[PDB]
Amino acid sequence: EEAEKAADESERGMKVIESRAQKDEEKMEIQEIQLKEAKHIAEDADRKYEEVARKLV
Amino acid sequence: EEAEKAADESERGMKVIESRAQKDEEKMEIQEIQLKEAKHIAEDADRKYEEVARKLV
Amino acid sequence: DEDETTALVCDNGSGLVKAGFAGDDAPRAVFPSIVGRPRHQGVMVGMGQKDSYVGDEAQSKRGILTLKYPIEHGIITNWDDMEKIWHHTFYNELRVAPEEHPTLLTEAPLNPKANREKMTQIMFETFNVPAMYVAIQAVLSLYASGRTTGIVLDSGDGVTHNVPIYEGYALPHAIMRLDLAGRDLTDYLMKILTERGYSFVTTAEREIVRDIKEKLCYVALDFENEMATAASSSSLEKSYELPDGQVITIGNERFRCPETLFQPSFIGMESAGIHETTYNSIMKCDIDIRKDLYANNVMSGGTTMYPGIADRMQKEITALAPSTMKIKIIAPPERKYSVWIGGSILASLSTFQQMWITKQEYDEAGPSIVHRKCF
Amino acid sequence: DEDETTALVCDNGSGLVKAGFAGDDAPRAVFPSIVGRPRHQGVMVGMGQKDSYVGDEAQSKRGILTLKYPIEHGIITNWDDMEKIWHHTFYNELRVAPEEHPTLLTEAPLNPKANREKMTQIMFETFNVPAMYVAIQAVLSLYASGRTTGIVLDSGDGVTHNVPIYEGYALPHAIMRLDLAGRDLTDYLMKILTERGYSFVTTAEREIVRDIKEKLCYVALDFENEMATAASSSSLEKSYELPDGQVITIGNERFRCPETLFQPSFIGMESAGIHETTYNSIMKCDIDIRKDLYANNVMSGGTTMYPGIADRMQKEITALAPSTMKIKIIAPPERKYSVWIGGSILASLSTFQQMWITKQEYDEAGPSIVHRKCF
Amino acid sequence: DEDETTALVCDNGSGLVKAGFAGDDAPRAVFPSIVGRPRHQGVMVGMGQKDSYVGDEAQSKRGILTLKYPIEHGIITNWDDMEKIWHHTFYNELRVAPEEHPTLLTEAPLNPKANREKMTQIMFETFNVPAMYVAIQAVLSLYASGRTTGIVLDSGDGVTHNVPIYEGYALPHAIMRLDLAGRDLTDYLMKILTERGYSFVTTAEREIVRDIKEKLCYVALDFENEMATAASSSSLEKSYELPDGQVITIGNERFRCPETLFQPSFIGMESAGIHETTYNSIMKCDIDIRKDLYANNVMSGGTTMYPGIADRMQKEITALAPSTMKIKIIAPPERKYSVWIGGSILASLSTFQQMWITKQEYDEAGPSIVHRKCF
Amino acid sequence: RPTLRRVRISADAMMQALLGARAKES
Ligand SMILES: Nc1ncnc2c1ncn2[C@@H]1O[C@H](COP(=O)(O)OP(=O)(O)O)[C@@H](O)[C@H]1O
Ligand SMILES: Nc1ncnc2c1ncn2[C@@H]1O[C@H](COP(=O)(O)OP(=O)(O)O)[C@@H](O)[C@H]1O
Ligand SMILES: Nc1ncnc2c1ncn2[C@@H]1O[C@H](COP(=O)(O)OP(=O)(O)O)[C@@H](O)[C@H]1O
Ligand SMILES: [Mg+2]
Ligand SMILES: [Mg+2]
Ligand SMILES: [Mg+2]
Repeated sequence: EEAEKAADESERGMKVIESRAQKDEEKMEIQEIQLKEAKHIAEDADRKYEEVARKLV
Repeated sequence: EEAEKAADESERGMKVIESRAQKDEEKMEIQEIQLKEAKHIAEDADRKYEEVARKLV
Repeated sequence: DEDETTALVCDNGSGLVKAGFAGDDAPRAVFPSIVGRPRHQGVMVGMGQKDSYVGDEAQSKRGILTLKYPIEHGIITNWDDMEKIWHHTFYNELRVAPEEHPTLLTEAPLNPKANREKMTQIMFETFNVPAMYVAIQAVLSLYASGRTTGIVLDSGDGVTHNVPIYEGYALPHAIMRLDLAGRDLTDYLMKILTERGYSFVTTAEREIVRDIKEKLCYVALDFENEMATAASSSSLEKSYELPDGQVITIGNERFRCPETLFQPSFIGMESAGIHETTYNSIMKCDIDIRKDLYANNVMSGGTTMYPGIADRMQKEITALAPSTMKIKIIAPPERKYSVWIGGSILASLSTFQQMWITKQEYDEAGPSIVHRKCF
Repeated sequence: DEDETTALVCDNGSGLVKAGFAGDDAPRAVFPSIVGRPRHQGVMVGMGQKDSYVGDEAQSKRGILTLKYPIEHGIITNWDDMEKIWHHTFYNELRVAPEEHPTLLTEAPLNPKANREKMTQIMFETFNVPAMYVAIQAVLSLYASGRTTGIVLDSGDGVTHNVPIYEGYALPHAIMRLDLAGRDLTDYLMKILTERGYSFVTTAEREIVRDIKEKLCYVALDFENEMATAASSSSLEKSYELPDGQVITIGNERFRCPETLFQPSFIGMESAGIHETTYNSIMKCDIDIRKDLYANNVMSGGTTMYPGIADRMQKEITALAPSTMKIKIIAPPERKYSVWIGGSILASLSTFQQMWITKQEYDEAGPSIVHRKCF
Repeated sequence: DEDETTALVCDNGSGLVKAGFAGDDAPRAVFPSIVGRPRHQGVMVGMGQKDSYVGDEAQSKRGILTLKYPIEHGIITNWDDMEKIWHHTFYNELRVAPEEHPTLLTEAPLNPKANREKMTQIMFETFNVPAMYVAIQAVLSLYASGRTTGIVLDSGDGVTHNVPIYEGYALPHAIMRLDLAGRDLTDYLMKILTERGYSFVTTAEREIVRDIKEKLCYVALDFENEMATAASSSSLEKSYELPDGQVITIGNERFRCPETLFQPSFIGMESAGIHETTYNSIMKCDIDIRKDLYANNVMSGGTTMYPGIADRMQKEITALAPSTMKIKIIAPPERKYSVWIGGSILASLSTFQQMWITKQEYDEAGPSIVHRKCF
Repeated sequence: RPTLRRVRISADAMMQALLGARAKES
């Protein structure tokens, strides 16, 4: 009976922690996408700023 | 016996899955910190570019 | 048995007394907080004339002894039971006298002054103890957790304490105690089982169903949906085998028993659920540290041994608080003994050996002054 | 019932609503600011189907109805309670419709714009009112005081406002509101009584102890000395008889409850005590008029009904300010209703009858423009 | 760490301390001017017994530490905070003792004699420093600007100094200081946000909104027209995300916060706006050089980091002064650190190495004589 | 600053409540 209790609790732990891990995987993918987008926007902003500074001079 | 074997397998699964979960968690904080810094400097650059554009006008 | 002059850590938690020497990782003497008193008068000759059972001696015989709880909601009802449980722990299990080593006791947050003065007086006048010290449970639990930030939720047997500590800093103004715990859950399960059909009205059965709850009862991830899917039960209802042999069949009631914590209206009290009270406590704290309290919340108490509390807390807090930040809930393994574990690691420091209260200064000052010195 | 076309003065102060017709010297309808909502669902047949109690109807039954405060710190939480309390005051006590006379309402200083726009919209769109007007409480209190100079200290139930007015001149830049008042004092008394031994965690008891405080609690003339002399109590501790009959014994706690006002550190807030905040406000004013503010300080609010506030203020200000000038503190009798009294004497002037805001101009302008017109 | 015997340039500006070695182009140790003091008393064991936090150590924890400003309007309030901030900068960041190199400090114009004598005494008697020197900020800022003509407008945190210098010539008679700066703007934004609906009364939130202002708040090009067009907002109102996560929505208030500088009547003071005071100062100068002061006006101070100040100054001066001449306003990039930069380029000259004040002459002469020698 | 006292309850209502049918002239 103690072994069965341990097995049931362990099965639940597997389901919940696997859900956690999948959520972490989706969050990493989303964060990488956001990071790349932010980096490209920053590059574009820097280029436009350099152009505007040349024109300003 | 059968229950003990199943429980041992489940425990090994706990160790490996929790280890991956800890890794994914660390990755979360690292990715989040980089994403926040990138967004902060992107917003800063955009505001300075808009202002220097107004000054150019 | 003990060759080191170190304080005896005796956690007198409501429902379970956990006593052991400092330095150990788990209490050796673990027994429920109950006192069995002979109900009838026997003409028999030869049996023990002992008029007051305690601990496992009472657990082994619950049909003859009327059971009385030595602690209720937190307030100490009977002091004779107090003297009984300490004298028993001293001269029946540990096999050591209190006249040779200190004693670091752990008391619940926001307790009466009468309780503290009474226990201190029994530990100084009656028993010859070189030094005493009262400690709050939340700090020791946070110690055992290995952190300095978070809100400790200690759910004992008759009281539940929410204690926020950020960066090691206690907040005596925000500690709010609510008498909802394992006894009110046992009462709810008992009345709903009486509603099912199996009616009992004695304390021995109450302890039996309490054990059944500890073993089987869990928390639901979605109350209404589980109700709907359990309407047509198959694997949702389980058939338990009573230690006596009677075949009990319990279905949804399990995951509806702890639900009373989330809906105190079931017991007709205007108090808010544990999660909502914790959330209100977080608003009572400052905004700056609220995120840290969200990220470092810790749990304590035997009641937290049920499976499914962490997920339920996460969904409820996510539904109440915004879903933009990160709200990770951490529950250390074997959290129930963690408090006691803390005591052990707290009694080995030399500085703590310098923060004890000896007999003479207490005697001249008196108990009330001792209360001022501690806090 | 009323034969004069005059505005209804309805002071909706936090904790107590005081409504009455203009020209009267005291409010006829005085009831606490509370809303009782049916907690459970009854299978009974015949009782009132009313789903929202209010006022004395809720005070008479606090065990069945969960009590909600319609105002918190000043910000209006629920607007349904607002509509309930006005509709009740209109069609249950005064027995008069708002479609025949104006209405001079009194609001607290430095309140949100959402609150003002919301109440004005409920008073124009929903209810057909010929004209509305929002007024600050401090000016009306200074009117009732019969002066034009001084600093009004209005301590309601959940907010405390310090408003300096010299020669009639308002100072919107110096008005500083702090959410320390009767509710935080009730909470402090409750937690210290829980520390004493009598523990409760429901709102009905909270209101009961609030009433006990209003009746008994006073301010101390010397905190530490009273603590020392109360250590050995004789006449310093009093035995109160609860309206239910339970014998409560309260000693020093009384004159330590309002002390939290002078030491906000008890509730773990960096804010300064009411006296120190008032003193800082006086430094923020100009030096020329500071002496006049010292000589004409006025008090308002129900919280000021405790005995011993004037002397405590005098000693604290004398200890903080120099002791060369003269610092007389004046507290007019029945100061709590004085505000409302002012309203009455403010609604009888013909010029004030010319400073009302009719429906049509508000409708075209909109609520925001109305905010600009008032200030 | 340093192999050159050169003075340590430590700009102790109100609101931000900027310390660094001479020769560098920017301060390495930049931290706010704040002192955090433990509010409560903890029974905890092991934490730092340090009774006085400073700098980033205090910024990291603003909920536990009551925050005190070491400088107010210019006058030094507490000297312990002074000793704390210098001792910290010396033995926690720079990792160098003051007994090996000089120290060129920068003080505000028109400061009390007590302040100067006190800092000089702490820098000579207590700390063993080979030589000290007090310098006005305006001259060093004009140095960093790379010119010798113009009127420097230094807007710090609690004081604003207008200093005209034409052809290198200081004018000690025309320097007029006015205590309108970032703190009074933070107070105005706080009271108007309290009028919006979000009410707070603690210093941590005050610093948070100060940072929000530094990041977002800008100056308007036409106040009334922006008010009219913001009445119906679309892109004029912005939704900011608090570092804690609470969603704040701020619209016109931004460009109405610094407007208090142009209209001191908002804070009920008869003082004139910064632009009008500067204009009056220009009339106080001679006519011959007034055109040059119009063409060489320079700005300094962190408060000048807001976008839109140059244009607002140009329109206001054009509206006040004739529109026949040319009135160009020049703001050098990174003007805030420019002052400190000046210090660096001022400490490398050999002549300046000959204008220091050694210990012995000060000791015999005394502090007052030292005041005469400098000016 | 003066006022007229409001505890001065109107005689008509007071007369009815005290007397009943005896109050006819007042
Ligand atoms: N192994 C367990 N499983 C489930 N519940 C338990 C267990 N042990 C104790 N409890 C519950 O916890 C309560 C007692 O907790 P307590 O021993 O006071 O915790 P602590 O010692 O941490 O304060 C009782 O109501 C009991 O039902
Ligand atoms: N008779 C009284 N004695 C003591 N305290 C009172 C009394 N009446 C009201 N209070 C306190 O005053 C607060 C409510 O004041 P309030 O009615 O808002 O004053 P005002 O109407 O002048 O604004 C409550 O916290 C209550 O405890
Ligand atoms: N980056 C920034 N953006 C906007 N305002 C700032 C910034 N840095 C500082 N300030 C403002 O400047 C004031 C402090 O200026 P201070 O450091 O004394 O300037 P200086 O060092 O040139 O004398 C504060 O009120 C602060 O609000
Ligand atoms: Mg517990
Ligand atoms: Mg009031
Ligand atoms: Mg400056």
